[PDB]
Amino acid sequence: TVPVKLKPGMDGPKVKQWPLTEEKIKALVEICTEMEKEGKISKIGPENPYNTPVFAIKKKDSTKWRKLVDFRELNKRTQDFWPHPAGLKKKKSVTVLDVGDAYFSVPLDEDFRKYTAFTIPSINNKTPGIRYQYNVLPQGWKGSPAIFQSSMTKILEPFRKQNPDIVIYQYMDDLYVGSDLEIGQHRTKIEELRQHLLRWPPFLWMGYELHPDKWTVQPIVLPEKDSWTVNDIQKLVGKLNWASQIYPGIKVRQLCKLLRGTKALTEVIPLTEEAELELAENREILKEPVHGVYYDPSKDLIAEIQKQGQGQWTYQIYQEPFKNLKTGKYARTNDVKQLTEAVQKITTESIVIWGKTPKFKLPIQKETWETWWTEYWQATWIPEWEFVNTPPLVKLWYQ
Amino acid sequence: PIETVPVKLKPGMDGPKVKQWPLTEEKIKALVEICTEMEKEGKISKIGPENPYNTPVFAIKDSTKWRKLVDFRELNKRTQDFWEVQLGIPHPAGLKKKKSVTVLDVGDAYFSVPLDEDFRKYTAFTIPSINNKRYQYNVLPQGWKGSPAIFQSSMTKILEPFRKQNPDIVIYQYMDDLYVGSDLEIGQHRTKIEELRQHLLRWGLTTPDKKHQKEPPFLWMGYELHPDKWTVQPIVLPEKDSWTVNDIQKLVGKLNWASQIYPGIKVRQLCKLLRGTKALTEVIPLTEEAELELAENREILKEPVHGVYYDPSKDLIAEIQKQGQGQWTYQIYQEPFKNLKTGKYARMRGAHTNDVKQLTEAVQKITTESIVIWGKTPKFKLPIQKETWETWWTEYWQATWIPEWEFVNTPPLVKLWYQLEKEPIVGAETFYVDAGYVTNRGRQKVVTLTDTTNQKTELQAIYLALQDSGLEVNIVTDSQYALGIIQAQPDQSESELVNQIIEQLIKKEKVYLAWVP
Ligand SMILES: CCOc1ccnc(CCNC(=S)Nc2ccc(C)cn2)c1F
Repeated sequence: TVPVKLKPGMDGPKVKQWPLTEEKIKALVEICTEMEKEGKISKIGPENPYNTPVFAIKKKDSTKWRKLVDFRELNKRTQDFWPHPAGLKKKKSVTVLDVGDAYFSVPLDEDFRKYTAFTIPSINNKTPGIRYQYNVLPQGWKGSPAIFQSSMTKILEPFRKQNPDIVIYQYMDDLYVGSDLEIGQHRTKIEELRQHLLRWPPFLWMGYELHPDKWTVQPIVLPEKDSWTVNDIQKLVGKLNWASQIYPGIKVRQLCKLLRGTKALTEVIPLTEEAELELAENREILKEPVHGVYYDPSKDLIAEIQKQGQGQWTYQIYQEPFKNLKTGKYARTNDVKQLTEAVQKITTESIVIWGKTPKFKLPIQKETWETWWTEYWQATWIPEWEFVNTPPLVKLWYQ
Repeated sequence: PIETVPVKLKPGMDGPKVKQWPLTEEKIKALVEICTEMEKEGKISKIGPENPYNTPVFAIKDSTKWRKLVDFRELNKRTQDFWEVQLGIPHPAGLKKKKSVTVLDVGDAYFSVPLDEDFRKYTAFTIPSINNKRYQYNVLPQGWKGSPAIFQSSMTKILEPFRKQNPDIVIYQYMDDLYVGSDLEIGQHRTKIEELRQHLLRWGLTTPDKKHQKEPPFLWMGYELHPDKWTVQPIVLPEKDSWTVNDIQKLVGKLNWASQIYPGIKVRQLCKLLRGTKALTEVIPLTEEAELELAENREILKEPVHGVYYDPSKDLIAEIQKQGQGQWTYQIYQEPFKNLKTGKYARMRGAHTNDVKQLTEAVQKITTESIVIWGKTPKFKLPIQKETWETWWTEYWQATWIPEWEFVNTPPLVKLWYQLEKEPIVGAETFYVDAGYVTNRGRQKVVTLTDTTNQKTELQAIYLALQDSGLEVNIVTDSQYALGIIQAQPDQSESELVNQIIEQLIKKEKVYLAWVP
């Protein structure tokens, strides 16, 4: 076993376990009991004061429960280890695979075990709770894929040469398999991969392929109206003015003249010649993303989501305010289910594109998210997230 | 017998070296008797002067003899943290009913459990000799940081077995007590209780005999528990004409506790008495409404009400009612009107809100509470109609989700009092506000304000506009703040200004509000 260690000075996570439903608890008890019998994990004494929250989640189209451990805190404190194929995104179709189970064949550093302590909670506190710690590389821990890389490299050696036409990327417990073959000749190459891996892995995301060339970006778009009322224009100026921040070439001087004096909101205004040309020019400037926005690896990726209504959502991934790296839409469930699907989708994208998860800003009350997010979550990683209250104006300027 | 838990001192630190303070000869005598005794029972052991560690001891006096009290403050400060013992207690509504119930006191618990051999050296203490010219512990010492944790951890393994051969019996450990409940018939039950005691005994653990045990019903954390029902212990509402801030606070306190079962308890009036109070001992005269409240609480409190237990076979049903502005009451039952537990939610999240948000939030609070006690969410009965909810839902920017729920026609029904137009109104006057306004129809007003705040000035504008405008009115504002607040369609606020606006808003037939930079 490799002697993993925490970042200098840091101690182990002592993270509070969010309460669970009798339903998830049961699953987690069945699962863990099985993991115990196979020595994957072990019961622990009161001399271990660490703790990582655990959750049970449903495997999409599988009927079986999955144990999802939230090692976000541990990971942040796990020493760094000392690459991303910009080609993967270029591929036409990519299938994600859950190679998490590989880890179970590698013992974990004996002195690091205690930090992976986690707890299966109980109803109404009728009993202290089952406490356990990992003996092997645990799924979801930043350390596993690293300590297993070498072995994972060797095991991918053949397929890698037998099919240098498909790119294979690994991120945590997931394998990202990209290709340009045909959806039929592709699913076959993925399967051969599966059979291969079985030699020494469920599909994730519907078993389905993402299709990563179409990841479209999204412009700011101005209304296209027949007649323009004072209101319309006002709103138009407002939006433009905002976008004025990013794209400096935007002008409103000519539109604003149509709004001189205090007219009635519904009064239809004919746009002068000057104005009409200013609009169209503004329109041209908006058809493409502001130039000069580059991804900086040394900076965090932030994803911010807004609720639009009717099952429609908008998001923006950036590193510096206004400097957007990507923007999109997501449409239908129920508010939460959707937001969790959107999150999982935007994450996957970030992973495929920049090889890392973004920090989310979610428009929802913490207590509510904590309550149902695990009901629809299916990914094996867990992004970091904070909770917010989006302004009526920001949303009023997207989609 | 029972396995040892590895203990260690915090990183970098070393055992305690605290000099033993002066002990009278009479005490010095009392200890040597006590300790010499504990050396015979294996609990402690004389050591060689190689051990530079020491923790001060002192004797305390309900007979003529004394008892040894070891001060472990230092050791504790130097000893590693442990997995903290359970902080929370099971709420009765989360228990099932039971035929027999017994509580077993576990004497000298910590005294029967081994202490990590490598750690004992640190528990060294000294007993001064009176002659003018040292031990360590071999078990869990009283007053040591890690004893409540290791003791529990032990008893659990100790119980694990007897727990598997008796899946029908239910055991709950709380400190040094062992509450056991079952559905065996009286005889069999007491007999099992007897086996338990042996099992606990085989590990030197000793308990009280049937005659000296505690049996239902019994208090416990301010509750009054029976094998078939539960409630709260007798709450006495003082009778007097001179109340101090303290009394009022304590009462309010007692009143709150009671509402987890007594529905209808009210404290609004009592609690207004505390406004601007200058001293805990200040006497506040009871106003008429406070007196009316007190008396009403007295009534409710005179004839007790119990809660029934949880029957996992049936569903959990939750019903909520609006008992005043910002006040909600709820009850969770399984059999119609046979309460497991009730409660009231008064929490306001944010300075402004409407009944739809509050309700929803109370729902979330209730859902959370239920998952913790029963491990499932109840099916809700809400005084709100599907459409009303849905209408506010989509129009709100935040996301939320209410589990299974069904409209219950039980006034008052929650509704939205007004809805901002989705588009400007034709023929409705247009007001441009900035403290004053200007309309398209030429009218205008400007007022001066003393004692204000930029953003309050903003709401003021809008206010004026609403006042002087007709039944329909368009309003254009520069304030994104004012926009924000009104957009959220609040029906209740901390501020009176927002509250006046809301009133105005309710009277209109159509209001359109826009923002411009
Ligand atoms: C004083 C309450 O004691 C207990 C607290 C927590 N758990 C238990 C064991 C399980 N008991 C159950 S599920 N039911 C139950 C019913 C009535 C009474 C008076 C005590 N316990 C207890 F007996």
